[PDB]
Amino acid sequence: GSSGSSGLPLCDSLIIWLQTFKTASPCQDVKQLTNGVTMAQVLHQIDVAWFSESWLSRIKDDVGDNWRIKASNLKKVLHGITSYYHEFLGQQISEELIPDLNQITECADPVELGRLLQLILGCAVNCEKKQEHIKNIMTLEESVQHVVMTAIQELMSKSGPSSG
Repeated sequence: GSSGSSGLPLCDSLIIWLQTFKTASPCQDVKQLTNGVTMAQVLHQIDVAWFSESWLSRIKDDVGDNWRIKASNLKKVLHGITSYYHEFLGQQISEELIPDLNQITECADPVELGRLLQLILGCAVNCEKKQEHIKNIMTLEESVQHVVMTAIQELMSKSGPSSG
């Protein structure tokens, strides 16, 4: 491989964060994450309570030569987070954060792919072990820490109450 950036910041940075997870599937370019396995594997690391082997066991990697298998996964990955915002936290997710899987599996756009990563980073900053991750950010590159840190703030601003 080689060193170099590509795509918007929200994604050009989020990736550097997901890199900390050397899961069965690495995280280099957006075209490598589009699969969904990488992300899913990361979710299990954040909290097994909501992401246990039982769930991650539904994700496949064969996507390599299959594009249909990708979506199937990307779906679970997202659904696994969203619910974690309405169930665990209780809040919801704005269409602004809602990752367009269809646009990530068919188009694989960097602007969309970055969104999916945001959801994962947001849940990792609102949990018990969250701290264990927060440190992984301060270790990243200054410029990176910024974007990675911004996402969190955007996750609290976009969030919306239910009643009361």
